[PDB]
Amino acid sequence: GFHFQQYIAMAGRAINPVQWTRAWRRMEGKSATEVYRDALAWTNNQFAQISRASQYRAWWWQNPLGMGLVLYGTYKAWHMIYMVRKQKKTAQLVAAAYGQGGQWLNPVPR
Amino acid sequence: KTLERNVPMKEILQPLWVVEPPNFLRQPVWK
Amino acid sequence: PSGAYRLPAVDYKRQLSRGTLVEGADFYLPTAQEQQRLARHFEPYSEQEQEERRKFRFQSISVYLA
Ligand SMILES: CCCCCCCCCCCCCCCCCC(=O)OC[C@H](COP(=O)([O-])OCC(O)COP(=O)([O-])OC[C@@H](COC(=O)CCCCCCCCCCCCCCCCC)OC(=O)CCCCCCCCCCCCCCCCC)OC(=O)CCCCCCCCCCCCCCCCC
Ligand SMILES: CCCCCCCCCCCCCCCCCC(=O)OC[C@H](COP(=O)([O-])OCC(O)COP(=O)([O-])OC[C@@H](COC(=O)CCCCCCCCCCCCCCCCC)OC(=O)CCCCCCCCCCCCCCCCC)OC(=O)CCCCCCCCCCCCCCCCC
Repeated sequence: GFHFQQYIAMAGRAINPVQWTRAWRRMEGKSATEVYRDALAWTNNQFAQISRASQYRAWWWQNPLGMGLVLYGTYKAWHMIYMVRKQKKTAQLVAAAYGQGGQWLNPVPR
Repeated sequence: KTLERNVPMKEILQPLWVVEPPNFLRQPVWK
Repeated sequence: PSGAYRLPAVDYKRQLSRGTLVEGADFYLPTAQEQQRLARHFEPYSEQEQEERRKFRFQSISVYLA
């Protein structure tokens, strides 16, 4: 893993509406195949930078588990930011519709 | 003559393809 | 029975006594073009075959995704 700060900056630019007009102008004379190939090439460049530079270089986060800890932290961040938020919303939904625990209720006795 | 063009690094260092893995058999999956 | 529809094989013990048994090649190579590849040494694959093989250096994550 690397360039997390650059990734945050990329997301900020993407959410900026001025950049939406800039992308609208850049999309003139452009194809979906070209866009897809560009994105795939970017991702490959990132992973190739990792595969090459891990052989000789160590980041500030280097640890006896290597990049495994960074990838676990990425996963945990994603989980807590997205999935637990969705769980909160689903909890409030179920509690308003059936009551707390309403989705695990037993069938009506016959 | 002097160099003035801004030379990018993609014209020099080409990255390997690692996103999709290699096929040492050189045959498709259905085959 | 007549013997026309008999079993089309001989037991492995009798083959072993005959000196006939072969054990190998769980796999096979159907075509002679494919059989003689490792013996040709100069054209294991024709040129057309070579360029056709060059299209499958990597798996297609795009096709997988689609
Ligand atoms: C709250 C933490 C828990 C999070 C929520 C719970 C989730 C748990 C799961 C954890 C999974 C973690 C994810 C791992 C994936 C890998 C991420 C990674 O390694 O790269 C991170 C990434 C660095 O990416 P990079 O590719 O390595 O680039 C490095 C640069 O070149 C720069 O080069 P450099 O050499 O100059 O510096 C390298 C690096 C060096 O980093 C370090 O070595 C650590 C710093 C000091 C040593 C001790 C660290 C722990 C205690 C002090 C720090 C407290 C914050 C905890 C930070 C967690 C990471 C240690 O510097 C930093 O990255 C800065 C990190 C510290 C940010 C401090 C912000 C202060 C505001 C928060 C208030 C104070 C804390 C409140 C109490 C919170 C208690 C939980 O750091 C960033 O977040 C980028 C910041 C960009 C500025 C954004 C605007 C300012 C906002 C600041 C907040 C930033 C977001 C994080 C929130 C933390 C504060 C709330
Ligand atoms: C919900 C599933 C529903 C079905 C049940 C599932 C049953 C199958 C299970 C398979 C499980 C395998 C595991 C996944 C494989 C991963 C690796 C891989 O596929 O390598 C890349 C590989 C790419 O191949 P490549 O080696 O790069 O070759 C590219 C060549 O350049 C391309 O050029 P070309 O010359 O080869 O030909 C171009 C083109 C077309 O071919 C041509 O050359 C032109 C001729 C095409 C015309 C005919 C089209 C074929 C038939 C019609 C198909 C569509 C509609 C049928 C409508 C019926 C009639 C109206 O090629 C193809 O269309 C490829 C054929 C795709 C067939 C799938 C591959 C065979 C796998 C064997 C599966 C076993 C099924 C049993 C067979 C049935 C009983 C005998 O991916 C695939 O192509 C296969 C797609 C995989 C299917 C998706 C299933 C999902 C997998 C889930 C895994 C994740 C698990 C956890 C889920 C939870 C996630 C959070």
